[PDB]
Amino acid sequence: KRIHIGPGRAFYTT
Repeated sequence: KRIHIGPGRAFYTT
């Protein structure tokens, strides 16, 4: 899995 949340960067991927 890989979850990433930056300045409005919805990079949520399970």
